[PDB]
This record gives sequence, C-alpha cells and structure tokens, in this order.
Amino acid sequence: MRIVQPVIEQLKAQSHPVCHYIYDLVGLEHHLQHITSSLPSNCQMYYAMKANSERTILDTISQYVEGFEVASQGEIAKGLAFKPANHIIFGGPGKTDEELRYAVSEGVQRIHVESMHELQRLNAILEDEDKTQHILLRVNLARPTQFGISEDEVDDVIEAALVMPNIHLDGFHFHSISNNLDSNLHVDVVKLYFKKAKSWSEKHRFPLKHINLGGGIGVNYADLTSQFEWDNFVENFKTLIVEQEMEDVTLNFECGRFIVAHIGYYVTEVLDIKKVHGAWYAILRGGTQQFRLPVSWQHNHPFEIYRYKDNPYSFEKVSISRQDTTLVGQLCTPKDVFAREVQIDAISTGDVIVFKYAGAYGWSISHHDFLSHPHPEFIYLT
Amino acid sequence: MRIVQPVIEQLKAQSHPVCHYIYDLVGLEHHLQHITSSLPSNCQMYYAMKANSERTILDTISQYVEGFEVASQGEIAKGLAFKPANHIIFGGPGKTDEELRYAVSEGVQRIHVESMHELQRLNAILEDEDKTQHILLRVNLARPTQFGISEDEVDDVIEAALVMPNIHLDGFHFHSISNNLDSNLHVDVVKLYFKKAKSWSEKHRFPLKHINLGGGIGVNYADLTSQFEWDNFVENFKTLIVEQEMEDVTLNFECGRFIVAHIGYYVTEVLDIKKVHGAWYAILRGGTQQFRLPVSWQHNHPFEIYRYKDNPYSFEKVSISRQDTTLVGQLCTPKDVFAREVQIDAISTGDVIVFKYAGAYGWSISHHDFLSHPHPEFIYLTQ
Repeated sequence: MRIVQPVIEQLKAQSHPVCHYIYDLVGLEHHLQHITSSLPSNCQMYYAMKANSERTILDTISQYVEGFEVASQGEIAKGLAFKPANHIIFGGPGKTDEELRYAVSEGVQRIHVESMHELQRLNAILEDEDKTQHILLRVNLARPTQFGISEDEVDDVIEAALVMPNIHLDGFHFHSISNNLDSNLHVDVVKLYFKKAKSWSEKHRFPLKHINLGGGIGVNYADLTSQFEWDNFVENFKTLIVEQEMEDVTLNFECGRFIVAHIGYYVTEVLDIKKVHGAWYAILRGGTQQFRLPVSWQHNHPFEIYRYKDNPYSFEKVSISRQDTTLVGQLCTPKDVFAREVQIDAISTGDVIVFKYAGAYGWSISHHDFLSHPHPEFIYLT
Repeated sequence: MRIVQPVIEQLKAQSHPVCHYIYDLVGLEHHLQHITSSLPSNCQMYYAMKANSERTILDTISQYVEGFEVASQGEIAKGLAFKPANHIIFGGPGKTDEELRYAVSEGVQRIHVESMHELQRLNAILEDEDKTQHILLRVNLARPTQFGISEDEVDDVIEAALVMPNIHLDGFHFHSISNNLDSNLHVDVVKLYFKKAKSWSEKHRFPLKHINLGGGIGVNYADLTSQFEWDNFVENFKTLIVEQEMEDVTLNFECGRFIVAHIGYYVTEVLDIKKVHGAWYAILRGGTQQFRLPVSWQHNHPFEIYRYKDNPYSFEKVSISRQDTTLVGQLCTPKDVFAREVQIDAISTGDVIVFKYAGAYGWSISHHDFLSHPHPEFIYLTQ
C-alpha cells in the first residue's frame, strides 16, 4: 500500500475516478541494477518486451539491459526507439517474409530460427538483399509444442545452416520452461542446455559462440513472499559455467515477467456491492479486458483494499464484512472475474482495490476495446 | 468457400499477404430482414453490439433493427453515430456516474438498472439534472452471477423505484440464458419471464409497460448445419403472447451472436508446417490475439482450406496430407491454438485457412496488440 497510497489519495482529493495502472520506475531501476550487475562477464540480460512494451517502461529499461527480445515487426520498431538494431534479438514460430526483410534491413542482431522452412525463407531474403545474418537455432528438447526445431531434426538444420554462406550460425536458443520458481532446478536445466549445445558443436565442428538460455524465471502470484531466489541461482550458475567450461561462450537470458511484474499495480474503485443468490460480488471500475491475467491463468489475483473514509453521496455506502467475495469488472460476461470467493475483511462502495504484481502480462495480454470502455490511465512514479 | 474465394484469389494475384476478416453484408441484410419481419408487432429486435461493434457492421445493422443495446460510454457513442438516443438501451452491472450522466444527457431510451445502489446513483443524477428516465429493473431469477437484482431483493427495489418521482419504471429485464440452441426451451423461458413480470406488476400495483426478454439465442460451432430454429421459435412465441395476454405489453430482444456470427470469416495464410515430438503443427499468419474465440471457448473452430497452386520461392513448399494437425498463430505462447489435432485432408505452406462463423465475439474479444502484430485487414462484401 505504501507506494500507491499517495497516488490514490490525490486522485480522491481531486474527484478523479480511480482506474489506473501505477508503475514504480525507481523500484524497476533498482531491480534491474541488481539483476544485471550480478551476472558473470560472459552473460547478458535481454528484456522480453511482450511482458510490457509501454514506451515509458522501455525507455526506463533500455539503459540497464544489453537489448530487447522481440517477436514481431511492431516490437522491433518499439525496440528501435531506444536500442540500435544490433541489440535487438528476434524470436517466434511464424516470422513473416515482411518481418524477416524488415529485420535484415534494419540489422537485427540475431534471428532465432525455428524451422528449416524459416531458414530457407530467411536465406532467400539475404541472397536477394546481399546481406548476412547471425542466427541461433531454437531447439525443442525431448512435450509437443509449435516452438523450435524438434531435437531429432536439429542435426539436419545445423548442416543446412553451415553450408549457407549468408548465414552465420552462432549457436542455440533454448526456451522450454515457463514460470519456474525453483532456482536449483533452473541450474539443472541450464546444465542440460550446456551439454546439448556442446554435443552439437562437437559433432558438427563449428564454434559454439553463443547460447540463448531463454526465460521462464517465474513469479509467484499465490504467495508473494516466495519469489525466485535470484542470488542463489546466479551463484550456482557461475559455478556451473566454470564446471562446464563455458567461460568463452557468450550467454543471454530473455526475461519479461521477472523484470517488471512486481513494480506494477492495477488500482480500481468499487462501484457496487451486491448479493446474488447468497453470493457476494464487488463490481469494480475497468475489468479483465484491461487486466486479463487472472482470467488467463485462472487464479485469484493478489490485492489489498484502500479504505476510503469519505462519502460523495447523500445516501449510505454499501458495506460488507468478512464475506467470501467475488471481484468483477464492468463487463457483461460472467468470465469478468479478478478473484472468486475470496476472503475480504472489510469493503465498501468507493473503496479502491489495489491489485499487486500487475506489471507483466497485465495490460499487454488484455482485450482493451471489448465493450468499448475508456482505457485506464497510466501513472509512472519516478 | 463461394463467398470468400474471389477475395482470396485477388489478394494472391496482387501478392498481398492473407490475414483478413471478411464479412458478407448481403447475407447479413437477408438475415436481419428475415428476423425483423418475422416478429409480432409488439416485439422489437435490438442488436447487442458487444458481439461486433465495427462501424460498417453497425451501419448495416442500423437499417433493420429497432435499435442498439449498449453497455458502456464507448458503445453509447458508437450507437449514436447510427441511431438516435431514443432507440438506444443501456445495460451492465457497473455503470459509472459519468456513463449515467452521459446516457441521461443524451436521452437514452431505457437504462436497465442492476442494483439498489445504481438506482440511487441514477436518481441523484436525475435530481441534479432536473430530468427523468425510463428504466427497467434487471432481474436475476432463482446460478450466482454478478448480473441484475437477486429475485428475493426485487420487491424492495421496485418499491424504491416507484417512490422516486424522477424514475419511470416500465417493467423488467431478464437475461439469464446463454448460447441456447433449443427453440422450445427458449419459449418456456420467455413463459417464465412473462409470469414473473406479471406477478410483480400485480403485487406492486404499477402498469407493466415493457419486458426486455434478453438475448442468449445460440449459435452452433460444432455442427454448422444444426443452428437455432428461429421460425419455430417465433411461431410458438407468437402463440405464447396471446396465451399469456401480453399483446398490450411491448417486448424486445437484445441479440448479438445470432445476428452476426455466420456472416464473418477469419482468413489466414499458412506460414510453416512442422513436426515436433511426433505432432504436426501448421503456423498461420495472425493469431488468437486477432481471433480469440477458439481459445476462450476451448474448442476446435470450424474451417475450410483454400489451396494455392503457385510457389513464390525457389525452394520447395512443405506439404502434408491426411495428418492430425494443430493450427496455431504467430504468438509465443502454447495457448495460441485455433484447433487441436484436427484431421486435415491436404495442406501446404502458402495455402489459406478460412475460419467460418467468425462474425460474433471474434475481433471484439481479442487482445489485438499483444506482441504488437499489425492488425488484420477488414473487407466488407456488398456484392
């Protein structure tokens, strides 16, 4: 509450309705400084902007990271606002000819190639433009997903890439795991990546210049006090690099969620409180079309309650105490739920709900214009 | 395929990439003509624009329907571009003071009030503005949802409404059913609405002027030949009106899905075909952030395949036949799935997938700018 309370107090004092994203840019800077300085000299941090690509966020982040990871022409353009093309890396399973030509034209650092067909399409553009391109091969190690090259197929794609004079094969890209909260398990996964990369390098005798170790550094939305043990991970990661003799290989991570989640808040006023067939609901300004994370992940999103002491109406507020309460937005769908049957100690109409850990995949994944509501306002604290 | 094929052919001949919403406005007009002309004189159709509020769609629809049902200030503003305020009806569980003041200022036809607190906030605005407003009370008949007034609380809100001189209580709004494909069940639900409205009207001694019977007329995405039997519904609905003596009560429906679903298509080219740990995937241009319906509803969306014979590259296409295949978009999440493990007769890179029945809750529910991809192009067919 400490960070958002002065903002909420000022909005209330100015008779300004509360439906806002609030971002702590000071906390973001401190978090980034800590993460990036802890890394060994051969390892780089790229920000995966899919988590949050708001211009002010990218402006702030750009100083502290090696570059941006992007997955479309639009993200390339957003990244180029603050980084040279040579510090943008481009992944994704469906890169169009238009996107590939744009990437090559601008001079993107690496393309993370996901198939033989993509390699051939990229190569045709390079031959046409008379340019060269550094790539990684994205590997899907042995569940079935659409991403990367199936482990069994990687040898053939390596061989193809090596004989294409316009392609420079730097190494491999692994992004297998999502939202891992276990730092020791993460070290064991990186070890697997190292061994697979070295085995392919040794089999095909090409220099292992670079490995992209992906993201998947998790955030805990169920228990906010039990986050990824980054310092533990980094110490053991450093040891692993020495044990596996990877000091002369450049490494990068591509993190989104872990960089921006905890510095964002979605704050919204209570419009109505009602009981329907025994179940209590609180209806909030905005909705899950502005903050879809709880619906997408099917969880009760963490929040606190700002208890507002004044009353703008001549009739009493609606208040409840110590009820299972379902928090919903303004939308006309029963799917518009931030939290279902959660304990609320006290809540009244006019109070403000402060949703925490809203900085990553909050606004970015949301169906902003469903039902044509005005967008929330954005406040960036410096 | 007859409707979209000439559009796809033109795009291919012009070397334009295929990632489009295509709408058959002629089909839409014929559908609306049929629906609106079939209804009895005391019943009107309103279009619930949340299903699809594209301006060209609204313009076309406005020629046939009585009006628009809206649920936000943005939808009011869109509605007003194509209808006067006195043919716009405004519902939703969280109407802000700003929205209520806007609606009152413009003179919307009805506000469908969903709680005692909303009634009090609306009344405070009306007293401040020296204006009056016709309302319905939205009722949640005895599952818990956030919508409307719980049945056992309706008596108290009626009495509060009748005592407020700035409020004109016209009657009731019921919208409790969702995607119903059974026409006879739908008649039985309307029967229940009629009896409840009459009981409250008689108990509280005010004239029942109007009932909003809601939407929830379904569309079948699993079996496209088995749609809602509208003519059967209307015939029995007309009989029910006479049977229940509702001829002097005005009625409306507020349908979205049923009006626009079948006349929209989401069309996209195949960018890649790959096998990963035994499973085949076709990667399409665009994604479920442009057409989220298959993901939201967790189904395999109906589609057809248009084959393109030409090869624009100097290297070979990827071609497969008779494989169970998962169709995905360009996004970086394993959730970006249009259809899972569906048998495909034959498909190559460069071919086009035509997703049918994409007109309702297609673009309107989608997270358009996630990963910052260019929007699809929109084509509206008038011939």
